[PDB]
Amino acid sequence: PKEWIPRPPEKYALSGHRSPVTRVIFHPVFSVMVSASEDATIKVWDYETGDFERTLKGHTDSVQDISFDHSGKLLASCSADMTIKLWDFQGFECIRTMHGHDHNVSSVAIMPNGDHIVSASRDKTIKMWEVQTGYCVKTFTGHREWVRMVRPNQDGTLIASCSNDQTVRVWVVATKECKAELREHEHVVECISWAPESSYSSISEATGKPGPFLLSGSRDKTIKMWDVSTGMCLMTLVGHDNWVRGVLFHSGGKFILSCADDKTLRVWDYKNKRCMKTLNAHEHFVTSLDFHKTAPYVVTGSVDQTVKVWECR
Repeated sequence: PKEWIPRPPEKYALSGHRSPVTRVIFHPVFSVMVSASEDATIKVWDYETGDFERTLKGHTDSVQDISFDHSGKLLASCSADMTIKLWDFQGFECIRTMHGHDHNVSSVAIMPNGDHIVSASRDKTIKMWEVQTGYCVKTFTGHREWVRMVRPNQDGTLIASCSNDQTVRVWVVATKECKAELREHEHVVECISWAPESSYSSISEATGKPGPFLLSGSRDKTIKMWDVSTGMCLMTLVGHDNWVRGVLFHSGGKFILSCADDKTLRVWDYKNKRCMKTLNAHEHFVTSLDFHKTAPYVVTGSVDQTVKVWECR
């Protein structure tokens, strides 16, 4: 389970979206994954059987991001319609629509404890929302441009964000203080991902409580690994031929996976600071990926309007 990597050809290529797929995520428990699209819909699929299950309709523009709560009974989505929606993922109904952003909401995440949602917008702000009320309880200001992605760390004490202002910021959720401003990308930063604890010994081996550690992917075509405790870039992974769109760690901690506008899914052996495998994943940009925590599956989404399921071995 700590060594398996995606292998071509894809197990499934799933069609049905009428516009680019913007985001793909696995359910935390069920054999389903969820896609968001510029067609203003969210679709649910079984990644074991390839069966289409249902469409969640209600956004009036592009759905940009999606996030499950711990329980898997709530799904948050966000949209170019400038709203966040909370969905009952049992009854498949919109519970509430949250208003407050003044432009495109590019990113959403339900915080780990499940009591709050964090969002990031082209309006240059990050907002915190109460799940129960939909009330905006916090606005994090300081990015100089469009905030493209926001992600909490494992216990929800920190959020990381990235921006058209060419920076990654780390914020303390409780105080709103900016812990780190990471500036080494000289281009728009598209994506970020926190390192899991399973990676810490491998990151120690590669460099020779630690961290925490963060990945960023940029229009400069590189992935950077950061030590949030020192503000230092530990390594830069070179190999993508176009803008990096998604990054994450293998749940086993020993590999990084990424996807990009070069139509590839890549597996990085980061101890060797090298690209170990390139998959020709899609006929157009790969906008998004997810890695199942325990099952041998990766999912990708693309401008080619498909969701692909990759078996890992």
